Amino acid sequence: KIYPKLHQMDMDKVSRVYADLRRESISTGSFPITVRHLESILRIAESFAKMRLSEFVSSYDLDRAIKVVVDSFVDAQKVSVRRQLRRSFAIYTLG
Amino acid sequence: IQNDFDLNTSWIMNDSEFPKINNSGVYDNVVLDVGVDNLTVNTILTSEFVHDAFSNDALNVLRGMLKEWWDEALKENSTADLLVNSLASWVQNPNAKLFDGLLRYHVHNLTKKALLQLVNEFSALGSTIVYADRNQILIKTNKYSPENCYAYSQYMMKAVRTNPMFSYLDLNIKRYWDLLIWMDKFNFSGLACIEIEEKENQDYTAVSQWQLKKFLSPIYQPEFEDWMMIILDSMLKTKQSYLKLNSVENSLNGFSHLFSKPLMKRVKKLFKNQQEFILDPQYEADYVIPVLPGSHLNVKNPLLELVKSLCHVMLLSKSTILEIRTLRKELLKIFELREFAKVAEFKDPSLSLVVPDFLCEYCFFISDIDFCKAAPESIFSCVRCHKAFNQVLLQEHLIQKLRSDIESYLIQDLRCSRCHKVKRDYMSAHCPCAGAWEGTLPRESIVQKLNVFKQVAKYYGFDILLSCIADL
Amino acid sequence: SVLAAANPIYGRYDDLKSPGDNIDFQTTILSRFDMIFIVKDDHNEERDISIANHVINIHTGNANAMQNQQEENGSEISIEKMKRYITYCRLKCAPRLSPQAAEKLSSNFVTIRKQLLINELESTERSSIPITIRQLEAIIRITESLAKLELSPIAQERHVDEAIRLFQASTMDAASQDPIGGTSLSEIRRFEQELKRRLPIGWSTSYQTLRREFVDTHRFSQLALDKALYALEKHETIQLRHQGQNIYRS
Amino acid sequence: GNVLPVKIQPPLLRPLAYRVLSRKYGLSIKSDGLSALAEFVGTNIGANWRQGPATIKFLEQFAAVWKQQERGLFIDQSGVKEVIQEMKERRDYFKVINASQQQRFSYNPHKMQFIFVPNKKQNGLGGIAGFLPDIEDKVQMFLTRYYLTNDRVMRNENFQMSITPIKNLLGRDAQNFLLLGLLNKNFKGNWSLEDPSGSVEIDISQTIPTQGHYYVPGCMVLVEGIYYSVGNKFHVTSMTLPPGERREITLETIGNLDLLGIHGISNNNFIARLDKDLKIRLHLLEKELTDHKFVILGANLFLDDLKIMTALSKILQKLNDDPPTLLIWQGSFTSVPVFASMSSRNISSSTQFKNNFDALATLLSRFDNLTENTTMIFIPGPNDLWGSMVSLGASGTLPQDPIPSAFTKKINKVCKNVVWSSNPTRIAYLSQEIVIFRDDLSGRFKRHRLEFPFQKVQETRKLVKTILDQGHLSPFLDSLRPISWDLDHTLTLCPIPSTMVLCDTTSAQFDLTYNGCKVINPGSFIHNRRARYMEYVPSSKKTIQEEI
Ligand SMILES: [Zn+2]
Ligand SMILES: [Zn+2]
Repeated sequence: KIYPKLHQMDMDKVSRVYADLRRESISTGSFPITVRHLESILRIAESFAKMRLSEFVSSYDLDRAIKVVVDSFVDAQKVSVRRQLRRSFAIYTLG
Repeated sequence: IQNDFDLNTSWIMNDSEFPKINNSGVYDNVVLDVGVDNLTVNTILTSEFVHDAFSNDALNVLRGMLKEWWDEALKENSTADLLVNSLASWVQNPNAKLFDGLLRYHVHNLTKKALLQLVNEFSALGSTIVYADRNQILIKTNKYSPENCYAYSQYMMKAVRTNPMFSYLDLNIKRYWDLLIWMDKFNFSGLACIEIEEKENQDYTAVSQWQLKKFLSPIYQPEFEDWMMIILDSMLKTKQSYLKLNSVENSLNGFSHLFSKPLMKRVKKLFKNQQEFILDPQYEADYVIPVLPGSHLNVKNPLLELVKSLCHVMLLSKSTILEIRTLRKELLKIFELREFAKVAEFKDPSLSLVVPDFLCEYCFFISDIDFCKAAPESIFSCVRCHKAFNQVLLQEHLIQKLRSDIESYLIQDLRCSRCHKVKRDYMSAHCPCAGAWEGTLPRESIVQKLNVFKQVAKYYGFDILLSCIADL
Repeated sequence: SVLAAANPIYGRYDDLKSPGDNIDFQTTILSRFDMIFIVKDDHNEERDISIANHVINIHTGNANAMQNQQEENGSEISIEKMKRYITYCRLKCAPRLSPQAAEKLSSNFVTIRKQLLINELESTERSSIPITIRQLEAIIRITESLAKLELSPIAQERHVDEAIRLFQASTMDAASQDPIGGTSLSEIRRFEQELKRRLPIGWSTSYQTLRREFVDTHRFSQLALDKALYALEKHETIQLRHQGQNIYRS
Repeated sequence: GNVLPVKIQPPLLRPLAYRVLSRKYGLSIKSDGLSALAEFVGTNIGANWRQGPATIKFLEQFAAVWKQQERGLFIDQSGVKEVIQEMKERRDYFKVINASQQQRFSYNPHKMQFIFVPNKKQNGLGGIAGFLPDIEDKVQMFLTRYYLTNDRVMRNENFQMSITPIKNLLGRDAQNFLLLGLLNKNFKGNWSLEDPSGSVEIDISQTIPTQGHYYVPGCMVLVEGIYYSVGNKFHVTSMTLPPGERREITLETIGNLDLLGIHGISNNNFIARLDKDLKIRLHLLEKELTDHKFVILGANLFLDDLKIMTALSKILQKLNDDPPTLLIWQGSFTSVPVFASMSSRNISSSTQFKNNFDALATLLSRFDNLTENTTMIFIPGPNDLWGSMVSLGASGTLPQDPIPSAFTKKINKVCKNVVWSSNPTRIAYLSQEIVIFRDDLSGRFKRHRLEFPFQKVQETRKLVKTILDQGHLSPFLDSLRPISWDLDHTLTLCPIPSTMVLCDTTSAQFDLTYNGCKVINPGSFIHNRRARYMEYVPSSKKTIQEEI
């Protein structure tokens, strides 16, 4: 029954996060990142909205989705740069 | 041949810009402020295929002439001293005969190379260059206490002087910095001691030069000047506490905890009062946004820019980023705004209009001058001596800058869209590959430059410049 | 008409690898195709910001309004009207060429064929993307379709220039895209030594002087031009201004 | 009104106006037009409302006056203006114009017709920066020049053999060909010809050029030779500049366009033409032309040295008693270029330049006849305020700005007719078109002459022949003479003016005429302890006078 609706989302925050993940990535490592991951973040936010049986996405769901995505991206790097990227990407998932 | 116009000569004629290095940030270590003198003469004395070359025989002849000049000047000759002092101004001034633009460009390029070599030598030891210029250099010292940099600074001085490349340089120390908040040449604040003394605690005086405060509302500038002093005091206290205890540094981590709650309550009160008294007619005087030359931002709510500047000053810590971001989000939560909104992004409230190499005849002193960012009663007078400058000379130099800009735009080259290859035909529809030509100099840049020229000519009384504008 | 979608071997094109071992299609299959476009991914964060903005807008919450205005301001037409118009144009019009267009096409084909031979004699392997008379027929068909769009009974230079532009794009993007694939390198380091030695930072020299000097020496013109434009491709110490005459060292 | 005006009632005059202006001719009479007719009736109260012929015939005259303006479908407050025109209808007709206000006209090759271009000043805002040309203008400028030259070549009587485009030379060899294009140097350093189709190389080792021309890079040349596909060398056997055309045959291809239109102008809405008044103005010019004399001086008259002022005072003494119509002063007025002053102890260059014109206002106080009767024309030279301030006395942009108004605040008040223009300027007489252009030509064409491997009256012959065959004031590339991207149409000799004032300090004085155009070559104002100035009679006669 429940269908979430997505109206009030931070355009700039998500856009800059996607720009940053386009940065690094193949330019510095090997993991590929494309537009599909943006829709993945959005689908994860919608799922988190579905968790609460709510028809509209709040800010906490977007924060949780972005935290999950950035954590999954960070924990798949070489141990040399994991700490550096962890401290670098700490500004978007501040909470 | 010199009567004919040429592209290379015109390019080497108007390329008088001198670059500089500025590494903004927040520093807790001691910083040394130094000045360099006699750079041009040392550069001259020190150091077929290339078509842009200046005749090397003449260069050697003048090098020997300057060497004998220096030798005679050392042995108590006032005339040789004045001649050496005036040599640089002779080089710059085209009015003097036997003048060649190639020689001036050669000397300028050599001076830039010598300055970068000096920067390389300085960075070889333990140092960090904060600001670089033809006249001033700021060096960060690895040590923490000013009293412990006496022999160390003297050692760098002696080592630099003994270098054969820098045998004729004159170097002097002006100030010692205990705690510095540096973001720009016209925007800094910190605690400084003039000269370190023996057996006695040094005298510490706080300074604050901030053209940013001039763009705030008349009623919030007292709040700015109070809270900035408060945060500087808190920073000094926490650094002293850390030094008492013994990319992260614990000298500053934990300083915003001292004033967070009073700042929150003060911002709540200020927002309430602004909400209540913004629409009143007789209170509208204090909420008037001042206008200054070089201003380009149109915005409405003054308290927003107050808090934006207050947070941007703190953000230069580069080591307590998360704490500052948390405090910024908490402050923005008082407003009905969000963390990453475009309206909550700080920008530069003023533009820049710099005139390179203005000459003070009374000193043979050479320096740039910014007509927009610089404060008054300094555009009209020399930096070292307090001699008033001629005004029609300033207007003529500004008009020369404007006309040189227009000519440079007119004689620019064309660049393709997809590939960045240059146009190599006099008449071709587009690149052999995909894409169409575009100019290397965008139109909006020169439009904005003419706009700021209009603002400058309107703020002060410059009728020659206004006549020059009106003729277009 | 066949519209085919394909992915190169090893996922991303891997331009460091040779073009020959990136495409597994034979010469026979590629010749029948006449518009092949290589869609490479790029990263400059500005196109990325624009794409992110476009996707966040194209979500159903906003586009459902904005796209509507495209039928209200006359900028775009609905799909069914486009279908009706295209079937009507297919049924009715069938353009024809003119002798000036024929001359232009002949000259352009000769030029591209000579360029292909020039690339082949250097690369000393056969081109992975061929240029044949089928391509000339392809450009003719593109011109005819462009004229057919506006129901013109005759095709003129206006459509010919656009067809040639599209063909040049689809040629330089795939066929002539880095034909070298990456005397050997011994002269390259030798040539890199002299320009650092003989030409300091901030000064400049004429291209003719350098070409004369290194044709007089053993480098010759073939090695110098490639080396010069690749030192430019490195783009960290070499800059061209003032047409192809001023060799400025940044 | 009349001597005894009577205040009318508009309703009872309404039918009389409406019938005539809505059934016979005219349309859409406004209320203000009705009021204008009301006051005109007040000026015709004599037996009105009972007088038939005079009122209707004056309305017909109103139609014959207001039909020619725009289209005449509305009458605003201007109704009083057409009434005053009726009263006033019951030397002038000449104009001077600079390159800034010249009408813009593009060219289209596929339609073989000139196209009017809307002026950025008149429709755009222009508040901050409206004079900056756009990027593609320089791309299209050489295209336009090549289009005009190709059209001139194709219209020649001899050429109806056919030329061949460059790009069509790839597949053929060992065959002779004819082609034209821009001549210049490639990036490599060889001689090449450029065409919109493409470019080729040039072989010069066995070229016999047509004598009488200055073969200079940047000039259109007709090239005849044999292609060789062994390399890319086009072995040229002869080279010749394209021939020119006369004014009448040039105009007749476009009827008589109002390019330099003083009687009428064209716009984006429509195109204009006129030839009925041309003969009337020609016959008007044929009389009292000796009375309408205009005199010019030499080049580079310096306003700092005493000798020039003394000679000028003598000249003004001789010229005061018989004031001519136009008095043109050409050349730089200061012997030293003006630029930024690095010394605050001495007199500033700008102040010296300003003072250099104040004394002229004093010297003009004792020649009230010349000031009162003769107009003043001033043309900037090489090192005036705007140019020398950046070019430092060297060559620079051709569309030179006029003398700044802040430095000429006393000439405009002492004299009643003073005009400052660009370096190239246009004057439009009743049946004459004259351009004045001040720069150096002999040295420019002497130093940059092409070398072909193999009594002073001939040099000016070659110069005139080349400048007329090429049909452009600046037959040079962008490297030598930088030109503003849009104003280049002002430098084109497409209308081929009747008389040209070739001011050259490096060439002797001459009075040649060729190809239907007459050229005058004023020299330097002072030379070998002599002063010289020349006057031209509009009857194709010249006089040279000198005063020691
Ligand atoms: Zn001074
Ligand atoms: Zn391109």
